[PDB]
Amino acid sequence: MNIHEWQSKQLIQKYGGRAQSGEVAFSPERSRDIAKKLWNQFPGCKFVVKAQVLAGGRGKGHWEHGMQGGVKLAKTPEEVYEIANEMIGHKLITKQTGAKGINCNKVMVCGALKILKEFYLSILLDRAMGCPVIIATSQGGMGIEEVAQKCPECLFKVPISVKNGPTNEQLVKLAKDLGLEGDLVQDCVDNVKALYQVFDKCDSTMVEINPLGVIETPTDEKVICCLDAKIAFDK
Amino acid sequence: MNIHEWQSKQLIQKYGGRAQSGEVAFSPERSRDIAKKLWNQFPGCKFVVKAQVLAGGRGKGHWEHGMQGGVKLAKTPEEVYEIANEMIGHKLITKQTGAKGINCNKVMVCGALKILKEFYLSILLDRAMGCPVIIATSQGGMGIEEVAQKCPECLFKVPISVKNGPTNEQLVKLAKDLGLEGDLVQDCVDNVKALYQVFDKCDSTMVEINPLGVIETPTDEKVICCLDAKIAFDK
Ligand SMILES: Nc1ncnc2c1ncn2[C@@H]1O[C@H](COP(=O)(O)OP(=O)(O)O)[C@@H](O)[C@H]1O
Ligand SMILES: Nc1ncnc2c1ncn2[C@@H]1O[C@H](COP(=O)(O)OP(=O)(O)O)[C@@H](O)[C@H]1O
Ligand SMILES: [Cl-]
Ligand SMILES: [Mg+2]
Ligand SMILES: [Mg+2]
Ligand SMILES: [Mg+2]
Repeated sequence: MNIHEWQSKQLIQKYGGRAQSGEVAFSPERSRDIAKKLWNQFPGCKFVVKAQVLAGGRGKGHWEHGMQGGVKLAKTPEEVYEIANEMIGHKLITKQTGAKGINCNKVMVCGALKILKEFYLSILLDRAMGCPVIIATSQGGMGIEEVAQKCPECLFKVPISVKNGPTNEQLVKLAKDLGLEGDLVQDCVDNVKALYQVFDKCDSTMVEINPLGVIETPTDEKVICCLDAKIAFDK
Repeated sequence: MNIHEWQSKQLIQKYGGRAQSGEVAFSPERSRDIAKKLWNQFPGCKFVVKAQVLAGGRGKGHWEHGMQGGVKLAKTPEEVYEIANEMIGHKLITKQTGAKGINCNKVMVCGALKILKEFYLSILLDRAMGCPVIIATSQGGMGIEEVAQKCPECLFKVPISVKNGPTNEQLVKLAKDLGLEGDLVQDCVDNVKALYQVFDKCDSTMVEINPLGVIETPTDEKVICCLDAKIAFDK
């Protein structure tokens, strides 16, 4: 099974990772109120409304009633209301769902972020190798399998000691292989450590961050942040 | 009498003005919770903790026990806790208070903003003219009275028709006299209109925005925002 994005991000935050969990809403009225209250802190900010469904490919999916996209930018709380009203109580159709679509009864309302870089990072049990592995790449061709077949050099696989877990040396090297320098190296190290603790201590079969981002804070500091999150379990 | 900053800013927002009302906290532990929850929306952002006291000169004031400043930057929720712990339940000393200081039992927790320009703008009851007047300047010499005496030409005065309120022509010119262009012109017009409706509909004796700011949103859009606010009434 999988848990929803906002819950996965909350779990990551509990273990010390930086992730935009936003706030969940079960009505367009609530979504509007969330956005309106956020304008008390960052007046004029834009918003993103993300359908919370147990399926991927939301950004490029489309709703049964016509609207395009499960991840949509909004300029105002009223636009947040309108967008959320087309998601909540309706059926989203993506690549992963097929024509059958998937029901949505809730969204995440978050602030729109300035994104400088997007990475893919996942942690799973690699049966072939017999150990957990951290997989990551800086390519933006979406499909992780697509990049793997068109550019094997683009994918970094880090085998993890089943017993001791990741070592600082492994994570520092991965951070530099992804092109990070300066404070972002240790920032990425700390975030991947948190992600591995989620994977390990929560008995997950996969922790997948697509994308793991370099973002700018409202005062332009560059930090690592999970922009999407999917955590799977065996039940 | 006067009301607190956050109450004045909430009033401005009710009438359509853009103002950072933040969120008020009546205890240090609540101040921490507010900052921590804000990292769900703008992960990595810095914070500002503003003592809510009925006195000016907070920025340069100092607390009875040593801490400097009634408006303080903080990097983390725990720093917000530490700062709020020295403000809530303690005595702040500013120019306006004298050595007797003033008690503080609550703070505003705000997101740290990127501030590009700071203006002064006030709306007063002018008895010599028998009508309200808007006074504004782009100078940063703190003392409005100081700037007024050393550079009267730096101050722009706009008499207001009580029957019609500020006109688009008056406000467009004021916005350009303050150095604004592009979308900020209309932005400033709409905000000053709201400020006048506050002044008029709430029967205020003074609405003073020091500073009225040009800020950047988290995605770098330039918008007008009230960064401080003082609204006076007669008992
Ligand atoms: N807060 C945000 N601000 C701006 N863009 C965002 C934000 N969160 C996500 N995005 C963008 O939206 C895209 C799609 O969202 P995502 O969470 O990856 O869902 P999915 O994989 O189902 O399409 C991301 O690849 C990212 O580029
Ligand atoms: N959210 C914020 N981020 C950064 N600077 C801020 C923020 N809010 C206010 N400031 C700055 O703090 C200074 C002092 O705050 P202010 O509200 O004017 O208090 P006071 O005038 O009573 O000292 C202002 O000149 C303004 O530029
Ligand atoms: Cl963190
Ligand atoms: Mg994704
Ligand atoms: Mg001030
Ligand atoms: Mg910026």
